[PDB]
Amino acid sequence: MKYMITSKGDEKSDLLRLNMIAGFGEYDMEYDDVEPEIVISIGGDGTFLSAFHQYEERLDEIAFIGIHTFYADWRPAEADKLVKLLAKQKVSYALLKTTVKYKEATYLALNESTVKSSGGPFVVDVVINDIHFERFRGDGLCMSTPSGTTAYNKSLGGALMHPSIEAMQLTEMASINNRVYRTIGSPLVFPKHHVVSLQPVNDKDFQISVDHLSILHRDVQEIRYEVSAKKIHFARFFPFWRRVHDSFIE
Amino acid sequence: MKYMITSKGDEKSDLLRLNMIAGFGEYDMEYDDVEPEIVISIGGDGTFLSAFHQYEERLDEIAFIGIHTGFYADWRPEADKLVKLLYQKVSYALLKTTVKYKEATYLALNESTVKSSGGPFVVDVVINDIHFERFRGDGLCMSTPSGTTAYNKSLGGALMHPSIEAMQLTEMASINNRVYRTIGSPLVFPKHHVVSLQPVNDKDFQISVDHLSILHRDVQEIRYEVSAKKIHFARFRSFPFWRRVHDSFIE
Amino acid sequence: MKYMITSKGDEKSDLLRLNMIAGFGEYDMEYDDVEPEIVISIGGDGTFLSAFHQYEERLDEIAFIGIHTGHLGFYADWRPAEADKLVKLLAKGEYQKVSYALLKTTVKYEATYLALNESTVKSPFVVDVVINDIHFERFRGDGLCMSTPSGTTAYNKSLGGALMHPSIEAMQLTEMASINNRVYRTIGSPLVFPKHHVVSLQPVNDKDFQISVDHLSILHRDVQEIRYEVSAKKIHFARFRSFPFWRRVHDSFI
Amino acid sequence: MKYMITSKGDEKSDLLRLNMIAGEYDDVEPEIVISIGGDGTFLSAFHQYEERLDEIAFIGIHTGHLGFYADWRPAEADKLVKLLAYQKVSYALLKTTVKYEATYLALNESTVKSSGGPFVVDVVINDIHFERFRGDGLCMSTPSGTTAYNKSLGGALMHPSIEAMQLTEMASINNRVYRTIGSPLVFPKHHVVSLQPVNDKDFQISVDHLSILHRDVQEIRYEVSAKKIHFARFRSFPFWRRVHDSFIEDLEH
Repeated sequence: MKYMITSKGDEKSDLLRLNMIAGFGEYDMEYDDVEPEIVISIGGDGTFLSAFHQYEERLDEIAFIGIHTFYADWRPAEADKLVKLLAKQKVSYALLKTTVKYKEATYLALNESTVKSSGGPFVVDVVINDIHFERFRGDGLCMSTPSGTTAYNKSLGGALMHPSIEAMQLTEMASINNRVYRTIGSPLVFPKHHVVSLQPVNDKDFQISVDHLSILHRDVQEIRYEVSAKKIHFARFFPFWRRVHDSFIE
Repeated sequence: MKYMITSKGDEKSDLLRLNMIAGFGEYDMEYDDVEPEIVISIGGDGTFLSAFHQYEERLDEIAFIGIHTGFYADWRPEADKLVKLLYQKVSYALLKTTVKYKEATYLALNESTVKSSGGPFVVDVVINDIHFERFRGDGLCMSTPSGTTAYNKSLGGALMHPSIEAMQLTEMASINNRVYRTIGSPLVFPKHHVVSLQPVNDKDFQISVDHLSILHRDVQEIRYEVSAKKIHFARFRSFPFWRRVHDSFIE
Repeated sequence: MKYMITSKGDEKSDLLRLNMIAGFGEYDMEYDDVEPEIVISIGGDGTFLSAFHQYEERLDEIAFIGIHTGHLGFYADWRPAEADKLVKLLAKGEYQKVSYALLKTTVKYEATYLALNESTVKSPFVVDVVINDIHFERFRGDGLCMSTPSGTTAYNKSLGGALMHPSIEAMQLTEMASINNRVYRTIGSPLVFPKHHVVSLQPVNDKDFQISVDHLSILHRDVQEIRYEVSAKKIHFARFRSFPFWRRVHDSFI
Repeated sequence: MKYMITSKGDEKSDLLRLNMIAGEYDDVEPEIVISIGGDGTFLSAFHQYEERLDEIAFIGIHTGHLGFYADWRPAEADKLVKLLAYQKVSYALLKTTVKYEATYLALNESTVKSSGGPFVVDVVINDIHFERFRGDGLCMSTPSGTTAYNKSLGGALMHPSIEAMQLTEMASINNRVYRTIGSPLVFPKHHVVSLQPVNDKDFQISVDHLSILHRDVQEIRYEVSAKKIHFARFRSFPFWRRVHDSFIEDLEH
């Protein structure tokens, strides 16, 4: 192997990183931060996203694994058998591309991307595959990956989607939905190659969040959403619906 | 080629049909009520659903086309050169419903729903043989992707582009108190996932498949999964789904 | 005063009924199921609804009391283990009357119904919704539900309605699965109406409707109009304590 | 009578303002306050005259799409100049107290959000804990405010003659840790809803168009105000028609 480990950086988390590196030392396993084929996240789903956002350019040859103190398969007490089996089953999840135009900037998301007004009222035209769909006025829009559907998407009333489905899901944040600004209400699930284009009507300043990161963009001409060609790969040793059950039902 | 046309039965639908067959008489095409290669539906989505359910056993070599006189009917009463046009075949996913007691199976193009016969509806929802929730409410709805714009939408479900191979489960008026608790959210499942509804007290259920509703007694299990079978559409032009949605709900 | 007791019919309730009757015998209390001044329901919110509907025509001359074994519900303040002191308190005639608003449903062909929780209408279901004689929306869907305030905690809640403090005099209209498209544009939101507002449902094509009033659902043929309004009549509760509606909400749902 | 006119400040409103004046002007003690523009303009005039709400009747003209406080069309300004030379209708208001004490009056609503990071609050009704809420925030609306942000959040529309307040959730988290009622809640007069911090004590508190950051808050208290707002009414335009015209269709315009 070539591998590496990220850690949340607290008390318990650093030790497992040291133990596992020491555990991998007994095997044909080489540590490297530059070209890992295996990335191990130790901490939480919040920790996993930083590991993902660190290796956006090597999503093509990396399988990720999470250790939890929805992306973490193992518990800390199972780390040692993880090292051995890992010394000895890849599944891919879809990702979301966000393009902002002003030189265009592009972002990749594992959970979602959201758009709000800079401070005034948020009003944009929603254009799907070059055809106008609605003129939205409200708090904002949230575009989610399938894996992201259990997060903010869920709070906005979106559908929970099995992460094997290649799609992106759009949810409204507080639409006014009156006869001037008539909107669909329902979440919309898009297949690959569909482009959702957000076009401003008056104000051009927007707070755009991509996973944890929120950035103010000035003088936006367009925000474009589509399912990415890139995918994230997990090393698997996965009952999505039971995890849903354990997290929400109880 | 061998074909047939259905009509809702009002004035214009029956009239436009004969206009179409007479036009089909000018070409190498044979009318045939038992073994069509092409089925033309004249009326509305309800008429379309009936046409689909009339030919459920020959879905693999039928291309469907719908004309609407007032989401499945792309064509307007442009009909005659459509005859002249009569090209690519397009496929939509379908929903398999199996009820166990001799088990019965049904195919849906829009959705299947389950309600109690009378009184409280309570069911255990088992996903891939693992218990997920105990649902209490009015009922549950399992929708195809093309069915997502129909009853599913009114229940708060997501609208899905119909090329996505999935099924979507929505709740009807869930009761959410101190020890009935459900996910609330709509759930979208891929192929090969099986959702099993298993009775808790009552065993009689009103089961909906598209426009048909049937009472079943002594139900052991209701099983939902995406069907291996698909329905094929005859497509001639650009009519995109999202514009159809905009046309139906936004305008 | 004159009183009566209904029982859900299980042995524990019938026995509690017999003991209370004997307990009222030590006081100036007369049992009478025909002209009671006090109606005591033993069982559940369902038992209470039947007690309510048994005496709809004497609501101005009754104070109601509910006794429930475990989960109190929203209409029962008393647990059976407190029956003794309730006999004592009720015999003395402390208590104060608190009133809840009710819902009048009028069906025209004309029949009228009183609801304590809600009335619903079902069929294809298509109706014109007319508020205070002005057209408001043309609805297509599964049906409509109009609830009282005390009814907001039941079916109304399951349809997305707001929970309302039962001291507020209103009725609330919720949609059941509106299609809400360009042919049938509807408000979506629950609507809360004061007294003297009239909501009229007028058919457009089919004229037969399944109409529910609390439990009871009746098939009405050839309906010309369904009218909803806050009733002039109220249901009165005999209350001995400060009735904490939000704590019951918490205990039933949280 | 003593009067004055506010304007949104654009072309048509400023001119219509000057034009109506041509048709005693007094900025300090008006008996009639006229708002020209939109509901946002109406809100500014209301908050401009909070200390004389008992001796003012408000009236609004809408310069664009129909509003809920600005009922009058610009083409009627003249029938209004003639009309004004009427009776009062009063709507309930919402009192917000922030304790660390600052108090606010709202005509539409007050919302509470976290400044940054997770919004978690204990919700206390009439001195008794009711729920622990986690989400984006909470909104408490007046009756007339139910047609504004409240509606977008799934709240009920309430006829504004009902004396109440309505609490809605903004993007609630409902999992194994945090369970909330979900449903909107409508409270009568004299009920107090207290939002109490759990960890963070910094909150974005909005009152109508104003949004305010408070550091180290101890408590946010909501109750229906004893104060009322009075609209000068000359003709029949019912609330449900305003609702219909704004959200359903407006066939005649």
